[PDB]
Amino acid sequence: NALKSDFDSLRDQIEKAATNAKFNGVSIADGSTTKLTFLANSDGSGFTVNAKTI
Amino acid sequence: SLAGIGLTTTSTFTTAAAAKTMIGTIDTALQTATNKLASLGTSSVGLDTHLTFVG
Repeated sequence: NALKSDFDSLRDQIEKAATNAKFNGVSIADGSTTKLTFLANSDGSGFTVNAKTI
Repeated sequence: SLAGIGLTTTSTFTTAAAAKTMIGTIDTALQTATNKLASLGTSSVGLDTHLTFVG
């Protein structure tokens, strides 16, 4: 029972640590969106970074 | 003026996709505006030369 409760605590910890990792409201580790596109060229062409949910 | 260069007043971008085309619209606008100003400068030089000759 003690080992199970330790396991459960650690799982809840993983969840908290994962959902708090936002910068400026946008994040690539929670799983909110599928990809983020940044500017890479003075004409609008983008640099694509896929989302890696953890 | 805004109509002259094709900009179209009260023309914005409501989403993050209309900006991708607004980039090109502003590029074309800047090109044609600079061309028109170059033509104006040429005409001014012509006026100066002819004034000298008239003198």
